[PDB]
Amino acid sequence: KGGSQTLILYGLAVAAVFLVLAALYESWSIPLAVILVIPLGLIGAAAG
Amino acid sequence: AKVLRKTFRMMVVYIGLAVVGVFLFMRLPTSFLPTEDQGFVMVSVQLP
Amino acid sequence: FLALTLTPALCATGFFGWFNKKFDSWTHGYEGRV
Amino acid sequence: AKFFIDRPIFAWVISIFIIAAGIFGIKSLPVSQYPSVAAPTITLHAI
Repeated sequence: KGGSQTLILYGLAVAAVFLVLAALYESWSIPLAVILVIPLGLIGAAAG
Repeated sequence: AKVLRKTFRMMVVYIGLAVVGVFLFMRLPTSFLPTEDQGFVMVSVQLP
Repeated sequence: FLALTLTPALCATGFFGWFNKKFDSWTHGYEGRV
Repeated sequence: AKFFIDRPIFAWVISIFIIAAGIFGIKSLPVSQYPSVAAPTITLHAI
């Protein structure tokens, strides 16, 4: 049943990635240019 | 270079890929671990 | 920690004047008393 | 430092990390004030 705890997983996931991205790259455009790429791998895994 | 000439249309096909991704994902069945081949099989016997 | 980390954001980010003058008077008087 | 002045966003990330860890802390911590102030004591009774 522990499968509907997922939006907190990806909630923490994209938040951690967005932050570290905004930390290294020192802006907010680049993290948005990357978290935009996360569904591209999702369609690949789902179609697989 | 080609996909950059047509930025808008490529952002459209992107959104299409994303939508298809989320739909293809949520159409998948859900389980814990896949029931896999252990060394044995368990048969139980119940008598009236 | 903010003093090293976030408080840098301080640097990154009429009748009121009546009080300023009155305050300026108070510190001048403070100077004299000290 | 001065480098934290020039790039507010790295400080914003460290901050957000901290306020998030704090809010999560608030969510998980026991509510009341009274802790185990007194020493542990164990009684035993019969009838």
